[PDB]
Amino acid sequence: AFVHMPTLPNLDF
Amino acid sequence: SLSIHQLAAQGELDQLKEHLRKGDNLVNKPDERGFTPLIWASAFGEIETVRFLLEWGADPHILAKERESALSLASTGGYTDIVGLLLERDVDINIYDWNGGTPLLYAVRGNHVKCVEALLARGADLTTEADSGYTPMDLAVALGYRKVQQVIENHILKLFQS
Repeated sequence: AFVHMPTLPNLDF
Repeated sequence: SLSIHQLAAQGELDQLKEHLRKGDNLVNKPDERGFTPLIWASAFGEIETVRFLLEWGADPHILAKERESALSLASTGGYTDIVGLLLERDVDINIYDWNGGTPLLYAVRGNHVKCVEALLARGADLTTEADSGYTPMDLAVALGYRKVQQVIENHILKLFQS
């Protein structure tokens, strides 16, 4: 198993 | 093999303990991006790993190379229990990063109503704007997240009452 850091969210909508 | 950062990210607590027993003051060791094991565990919602790392000596205030924090990654994921554990350590609830927001703007953007409720209850500042000038309530309104807006409105009315 190897996991990836989640991104901070995109404030655009 | 796994790095201490992957072991923390994956909740591999018995291995993480071994790594820290064998190493010299590794708990706050940053990876290539500035992430500590605590930020990794925080970003994955790994509650008892965060507790253990705080107990061992981890510093919850540390910022990564683009100002990413344990609290903003926990808030992004809606991991309310981690937000609690970090705010018992009086981390900056309004920490701002170059992505453009704060833990409360991130919990709003993700429609994470329980995390929004917890951050408000902990005294998160509703006037702290995004890079775009939007406040958290502006964002809830613009996104149409009606429950998130309701719990913001409920908090706002308590702020002015003794």
